[PDB]
Amino acid sequence: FLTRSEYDRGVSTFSPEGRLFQVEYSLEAIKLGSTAIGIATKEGVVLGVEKRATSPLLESDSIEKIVEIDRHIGCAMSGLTADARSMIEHARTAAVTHNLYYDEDINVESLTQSVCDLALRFGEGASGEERLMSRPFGVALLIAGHDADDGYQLFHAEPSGTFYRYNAKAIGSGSEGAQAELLNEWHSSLTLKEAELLVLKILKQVMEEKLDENNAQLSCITKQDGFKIYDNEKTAELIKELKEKEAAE
Amino acid sequence: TDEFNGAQLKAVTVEAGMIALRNGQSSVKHEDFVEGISEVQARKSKSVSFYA
Amino acid sequence: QFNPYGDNGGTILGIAGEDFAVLAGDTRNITDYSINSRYEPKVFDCGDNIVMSANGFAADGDALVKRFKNSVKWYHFDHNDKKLSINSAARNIQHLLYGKRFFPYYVHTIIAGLDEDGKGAVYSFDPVGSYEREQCRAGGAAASLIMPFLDNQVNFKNQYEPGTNGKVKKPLKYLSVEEVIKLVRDSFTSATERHIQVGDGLEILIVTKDGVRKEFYELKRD
Amino acid sequence: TDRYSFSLTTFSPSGKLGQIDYALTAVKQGVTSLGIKATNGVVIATEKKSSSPLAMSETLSKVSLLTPDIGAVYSGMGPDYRVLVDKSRKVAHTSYKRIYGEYPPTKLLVSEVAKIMQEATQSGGVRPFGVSLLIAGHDEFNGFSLYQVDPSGSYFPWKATAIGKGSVAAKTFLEKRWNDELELEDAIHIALLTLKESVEGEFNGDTIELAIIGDENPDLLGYTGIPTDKGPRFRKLTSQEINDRLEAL
Amino acid sequence: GSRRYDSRTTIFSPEGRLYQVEYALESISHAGTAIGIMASDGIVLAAERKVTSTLLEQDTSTEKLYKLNDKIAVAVAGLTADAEILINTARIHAQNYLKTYNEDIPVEILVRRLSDIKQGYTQHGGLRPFGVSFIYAGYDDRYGYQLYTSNPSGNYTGWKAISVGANTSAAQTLLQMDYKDDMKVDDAIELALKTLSKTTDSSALTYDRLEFATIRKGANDGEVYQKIFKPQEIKDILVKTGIT
Amino acid sequence: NNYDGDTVTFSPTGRLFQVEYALEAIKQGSVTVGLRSNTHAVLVALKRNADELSSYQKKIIKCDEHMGLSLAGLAPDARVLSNYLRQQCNYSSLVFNRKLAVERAGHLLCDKAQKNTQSYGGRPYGVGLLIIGYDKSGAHLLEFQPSGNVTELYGTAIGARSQGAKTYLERTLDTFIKIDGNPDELIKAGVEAISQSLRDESLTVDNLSIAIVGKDTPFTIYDGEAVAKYI
Amino acid sequence: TTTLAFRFQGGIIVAVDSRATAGNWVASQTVKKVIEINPFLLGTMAGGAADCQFWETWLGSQCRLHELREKERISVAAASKILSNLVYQYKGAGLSMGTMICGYTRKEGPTIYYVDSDGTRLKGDIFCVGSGQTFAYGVLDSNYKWDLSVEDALYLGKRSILAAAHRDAYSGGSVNLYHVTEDGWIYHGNHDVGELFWKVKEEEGSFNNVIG
Amino acid sequence: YDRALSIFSPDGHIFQVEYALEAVKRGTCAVGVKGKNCVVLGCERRSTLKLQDTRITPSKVSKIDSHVVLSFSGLNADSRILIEKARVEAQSHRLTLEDPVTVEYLTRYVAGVQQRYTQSGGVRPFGVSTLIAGFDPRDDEPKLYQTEPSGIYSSWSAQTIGRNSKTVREFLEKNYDRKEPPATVEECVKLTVRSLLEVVQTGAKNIEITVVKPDSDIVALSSEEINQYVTQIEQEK
Amino acid sequence: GYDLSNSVFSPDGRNFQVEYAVKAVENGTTSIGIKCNDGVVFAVEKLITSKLLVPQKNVKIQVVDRHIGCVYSGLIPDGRHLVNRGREEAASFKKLYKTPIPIPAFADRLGQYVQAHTLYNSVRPFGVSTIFGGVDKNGAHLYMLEPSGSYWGYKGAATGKGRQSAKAELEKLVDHHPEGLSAREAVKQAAKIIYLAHEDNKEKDFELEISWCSLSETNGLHKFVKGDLLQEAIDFAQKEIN
Repeated sequence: FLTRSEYDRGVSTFSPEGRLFQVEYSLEAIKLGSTAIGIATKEGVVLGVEKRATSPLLESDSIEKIVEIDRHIGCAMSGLTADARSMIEHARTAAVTHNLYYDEDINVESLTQSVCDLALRFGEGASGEERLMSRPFGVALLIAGHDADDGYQLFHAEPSGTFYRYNAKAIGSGSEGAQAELLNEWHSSLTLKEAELLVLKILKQVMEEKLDENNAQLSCITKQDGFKIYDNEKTAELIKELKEKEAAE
Repeated sequence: TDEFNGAQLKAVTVEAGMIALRNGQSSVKHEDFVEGISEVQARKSKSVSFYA
Repeated sequence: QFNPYGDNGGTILGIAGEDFAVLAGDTRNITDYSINSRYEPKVFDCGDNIVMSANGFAADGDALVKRFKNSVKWYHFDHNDKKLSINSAARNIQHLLYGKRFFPYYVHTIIAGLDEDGKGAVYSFDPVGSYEREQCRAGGAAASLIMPFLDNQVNFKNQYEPGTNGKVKKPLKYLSVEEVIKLVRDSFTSATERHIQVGDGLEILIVTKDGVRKEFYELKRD
Repeated sequence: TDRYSFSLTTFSPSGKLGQIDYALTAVKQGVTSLGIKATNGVVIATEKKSSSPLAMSETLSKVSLLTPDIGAVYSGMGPDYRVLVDKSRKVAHTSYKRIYGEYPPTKLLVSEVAKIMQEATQSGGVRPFGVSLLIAGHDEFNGFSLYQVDPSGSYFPWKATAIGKGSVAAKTFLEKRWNDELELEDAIHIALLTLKESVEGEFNGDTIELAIIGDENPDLLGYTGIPTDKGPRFRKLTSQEINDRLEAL
Repeated sequence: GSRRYDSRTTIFSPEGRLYQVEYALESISHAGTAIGIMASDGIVLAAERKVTSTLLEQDTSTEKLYKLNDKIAVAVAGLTADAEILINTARIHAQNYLKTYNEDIPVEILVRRLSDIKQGYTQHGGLRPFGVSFIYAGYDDRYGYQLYTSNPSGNYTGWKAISVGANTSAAQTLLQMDYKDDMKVDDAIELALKTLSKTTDSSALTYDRLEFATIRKGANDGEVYQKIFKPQEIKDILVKTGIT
Repeated sequence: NNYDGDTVTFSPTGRLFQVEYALEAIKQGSVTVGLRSNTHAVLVALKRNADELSSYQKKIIKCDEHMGLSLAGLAPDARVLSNYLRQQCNYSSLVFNRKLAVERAGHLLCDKAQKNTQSYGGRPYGVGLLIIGYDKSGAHLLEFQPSGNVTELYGTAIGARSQGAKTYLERTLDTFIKIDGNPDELIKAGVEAISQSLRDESLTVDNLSIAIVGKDTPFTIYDGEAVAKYI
Repeated sequence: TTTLAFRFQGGIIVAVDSRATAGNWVASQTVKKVIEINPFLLGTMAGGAADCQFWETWLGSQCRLHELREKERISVAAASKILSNLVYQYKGAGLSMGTMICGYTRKEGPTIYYVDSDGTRLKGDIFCVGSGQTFAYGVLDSNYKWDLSVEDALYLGKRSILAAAHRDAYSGGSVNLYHVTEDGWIYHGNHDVGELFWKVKEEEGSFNNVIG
Repeated sequence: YDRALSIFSPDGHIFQVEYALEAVKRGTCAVGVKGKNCVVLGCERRSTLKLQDTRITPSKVSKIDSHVVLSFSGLNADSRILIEKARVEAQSHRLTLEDPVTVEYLTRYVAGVQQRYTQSGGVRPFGVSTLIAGFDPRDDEPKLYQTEPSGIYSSWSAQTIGRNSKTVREFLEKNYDRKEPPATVEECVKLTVRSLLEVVQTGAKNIEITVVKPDSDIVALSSEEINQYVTQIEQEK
Repeated sequence: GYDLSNSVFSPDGRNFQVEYAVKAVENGTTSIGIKCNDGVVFAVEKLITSKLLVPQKNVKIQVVDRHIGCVYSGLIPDGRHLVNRGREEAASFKKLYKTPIPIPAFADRLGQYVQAHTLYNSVRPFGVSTIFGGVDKNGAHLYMLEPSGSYWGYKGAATGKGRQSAKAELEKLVDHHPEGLSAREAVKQAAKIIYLAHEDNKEKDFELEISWCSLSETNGLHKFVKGDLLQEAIDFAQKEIN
């Protein structure tokens, strides 16, 4: 608190930086995000989130940060999750709009681009779109998906209004520790149960409890089965078979 | 070098014979003055850009 | 006193095949009994192997050519050069039609192209809104002349194998690109003599996976 | 744009509202006016002032007519009085001479004008009008009535009061000079005598403006041949009538 | 420009608290006292004027006391301008209720409606509050006599004895010792008078400085007579109780 | 802050500092170079990846089948301006049945920045665009600044290390004007032009983005194993 | 034109025609008067072809947006009364609308609703809407037993439409059968109505009046 | 007015959400504990002040439908705007979709309500935190939710909010079990009374208890009742 | 603070904002207006920034209607808004009264627009000086409009950096010709003092643009001087300064 900020009186004002300060702050709310890891392969995309237990009296199997947009696109929220309550409705609306107008499964990139056009609409009234926001959203998404035109794609959507297609990305607090390991362990010659087990490897390192299915949740998007949320019984098996092969060392 | 002031330019010429010393020479190559452009300026890079 | 719907005539005709599709139309424009022009395309290409023709009231029929090709633009832009399919295209046309229904379009619209299997595909729109896939479908003022003859020759409706007398049903024969050129010509020969609002010219556009080809045949001068 | 819709009047940390505390001081930096309420009539009297002596004073009015039974007189600001007299009349016609087809009672007129002050206390882009008004008038059912509306938007009925800069001294003089029955003839001599202790200026009818809500005058009726209505009960006293009374003090 | 000079007075403090609400509450103990005391047979409303002068006319004045409808009257304490507004808002609401159901409003409903109005001004729009406190005396059949105070935040609680305005703490202590659950109206009148005699912010306490009003079951056939007294009827009942 | 944090103010100097601030959008920007000859335009934009697992985010937007714009600066700002150019481009096709005049569209753009620099709570845009196209008067290169200055040039740059490109273009100015009918050369001159403006960032077959427009060739963006022919 | 649906033990048989006329001229004889509201709701098309088709596409749009938000499949009574509030709006802005939304869920059972163009919404076990709903009723109500088996029930969907087709001017084209289960509708294809004629003519012994 | 009352902070927050949470801390304390077939919301009322009419004044538990109760802590004045929105949504659900609301749908609505007044301009958040509890219709699972002024919603097994909630929360780890609720309605009520007697103290007249059983039965237990339940706990302790 | 905006006032009669707008116009290039007997002749010094430019392909003289030349200095983008506005206002008047707008009428309109931008908190007064004129049927007129919304009639006006050189030389021209001079003869005069106004600006190189509206050459339209006529002007001036 009380760190020098020369300008920040407007909600868009400059700044000898060459870029707005408010957008920068929005990205500094994703380092307080509960860690979401996502490994994209060419056989599928795995979205893992730590549900986050706060209490033993909190039911942590009822609360989850896997959110369905549609059957062919899944999404994961990390950051300030109240802000994602408004956008995730919008995105689900959007998809449906496309199915009404064109009767077609929407591109993952297109869908990503739409909540970015939403993300940029902070202001006191300016440009083509009427501002209805006044403070920028402080939440980042990992829109995964599968289309039959460009395959499996996975995008990191920013509160900035920018989208970078990744081949695997973890965001949240333990982001710094995750991305060291992704750089070495990722490749394009992976298979689905070696990726799945990679999500739980990296989840293990940014875990602030210990790893069990009462504070961790896996979910996939598969071409022929769609978006499927993995239940806890199934989740358990894989976590134990990690623990079998880590005891072969 | 574009828009380098005379103190920075004094500071490339010196910085070249640092690089020379570290390779371990006794003569200062023309490829050293180029790498003193990067190592010593006035600013450390173009900062972090996330969309600039 | 003003009434903004006339008729400008013309006739259109859609035939789906097995790797081709044919959307033809005449090039006669009229208003009542005076000939405006002998030459006037109504069957426009619109990109990506979709050919459209909106026949009936000409002005309306130019209005929905306007907006349709505008959508071709905005789709490719905000999907970064995505090829728009027959299935997708159909449903867009229907939204523009329906949204004006308290000043409606007063045309009979047809599209044709290929689908994703590499077979013909023909959908046809009614004036207000909705549409249904067809396999043969004429529209326009000489619609009811071309249509029963073409079901008698494409689908062989109510015909039988010969010498059995209604015991055996005549099997449905395959459709060549060469053969369906002939039907259009023969039909539009019959149209001319018996109906006064088809004439001058016949323009067949044949659409394949290979490209769009135009082919022009004369009709009678009256 | 504009974004002045935030209140510019706010509570003060010490309590009381600063802007209305400022406005009241301003009333005692003005001209002096007083009103005495008699049994059978009401008098208001005030000083006429101008920048230079070569300015007129017959083209200026500080006793103004709201209705034919109700006059107003001010102390405070000239510009701020002028606009509110017009608004006083506009609301008296639109909400009572259209809906009851006659003029409003004095209490009812008071209250209307108190709302207009009130929205000059509430909301942005307003600061209080800096006047105090007397509204003396007559209605039939409560007889003669004298009011005071203040910068704050409350009203008070009084039996005799003064406003302006010579106010503290003037109400002390009128305390001994008030009587339980005072006649309108007698009152006229009183108000002049009080405002003579309060005004140094050359004392003629041309500098002292006198108005009475005395009794009805069927000659200011403007028509004859109707015996049912009666004329204005207000009657503005021009220079000649005051000159006789100058000599009788 | 405009955003620069914007007050921003409708934001929370570090305490979670609204400075302008407190500032409003601070300023009403600068206005006169208004007291309500609920008897079992009626309700006494007793207000001490915040002005008095021998040159004042304080005889047509009903400058603390208002009828909202013939069954629910209020005692007002605070900035009178803001208060006048709500008073005609309330009349408009009463008559609305009466238009649509053809039945008089219960006291529960009208107190909730005024309170929501206040709530809006402190909640948003960058405005300052309406700094008023109302003591509602009313009769309805559904819950009987009901006595109520509301504050500028826009929150209400029912009371059997209450005091607002000047010396709130003081009047409360007194009320608690000399209350009894069931009284006659007279005993209440007496008590109403007695509390104001010990809390008066000038030594003397007089009829012309009392506005005083009741609602009495001395109307036969289970009706309620709203009476706002004339100051010459106040003068006699003040000599009765032996104050003067 | 004296007069620095407010787009409505002035300024004893007579500038304002808010405009200068927006000109740092160019400075932190990634280099892009445009050069035109007389038969062909070329924009050569240096894309930028975030990291290795990441792709590169394109820096050239097809505005039309004869017009394109490339950003330098902030990515959200660029997306606002690209939509607008397109709407006014389709308006001219619809209404006047006409390819959009390049010279005119530069003034439409100008006035959109101007009205966010007039009114309080607005912003100056932090993107400068290079807009090439081929119309009925031939090849064109428009240069857009945050201030709203529109200039037509033979060949220009904006970005970080824009100076180093611009001294290159002063040499090779008289070369590129005189090659015409051979689109291939002008591309080669653009690969070399941005090589000078590198910080040892190299040029890969998914970092370098070429787009051209001709007499006879519509607006096209090359990337993939298309680019490798020029690399 | 005729669209009928009757509940039975197994779910609902919907059975509809495919001739959609304009004037005395017959437009198309291959029209599908089934509208997939989703895989677990089937909507009929009767009244104006344009009006009815469109708004039930968008009803499918809101069906998927009830479904995500509740994380629970839209109930048959919720869909119906959406569609109902919409058409009350344009009640005397001149539009038509006659659909039966026909569905089977696990916690409400098979339930038909008949939503009108006035915004009338009537529940019931049998409805028939169309220009051949008088011809349809008679035969359908004679041959009714609530306890029925699937094979028999399938045959009833044909037999009532057939009767309707024979006398009605605008009925014919082709018929289609669907059998709604809880798990979804399963489609049973296309039977020409004139080839169907000769089969049941033999089998029953019906249509004595038709010569031959 | 369209000017912000929400100014983004460099900390990764908004100031006004942190200020709004304190405001909730200073509010009266609510406990929620769900049985196997009941819900129980106990709430502290300050009845410490004397000559308070308690008959006519609404409890700090409000029914919003015939089977969904909402209790609250923080700004009492502010709360009433939420209660008026929520009652309105409950009817709208019957109108357009038919059946009564589910506890989840209503909780989500509340979540989006408090959320809105964060993200919009011209408005400050509400510093009010709700405990929403109840039954879904056709069902008999107690479902106990908590919404908080951050516009974040949660399910909970048991929760407490308000003043000195931490003291009760530690008690609830240790005397309520995640695995087993107390199975009689009566024992569940006494577990919550026993919890309330930590911070509330000062006699049994500042304790109020609303018990809800499925099939749309919301009844609130009077003081007399409480008196007997409290005395039992007293003697056994 | 009271030295920061336009809606402020200060007890010196200064309103510091507006005065600061002249300082913007003072960074501009020289622009002159020569009032002749037959019309008006504008010329503007156009800086050639780099040899990378495409030459004679930027016009700093923009037409409003078909008969009112407009050339402005100060902030180039800001000026383009003011001209667009006076093209709206010209078009509104042309419709409503079916004649081409008088120049004292065009004056009223523009005048009002910039004056407007000193009375609100949320706007900035534009920092441009315009010079506009032409021929209408009451004769030729010329006006210069200050960023303060001040203007007057003018037999010669200027603004820009080299308003110092230009002004003294305009005195010279009304004392050369106090009975006026021809619009043809004045092409050569606009070349001469634009060239002299680049000795306060000799750190660069420049291109001269000349345009005229005169009754007797162009039939009362706002046209550009171009081709061989334009190079005769360039040569004339070039030889005097050498």
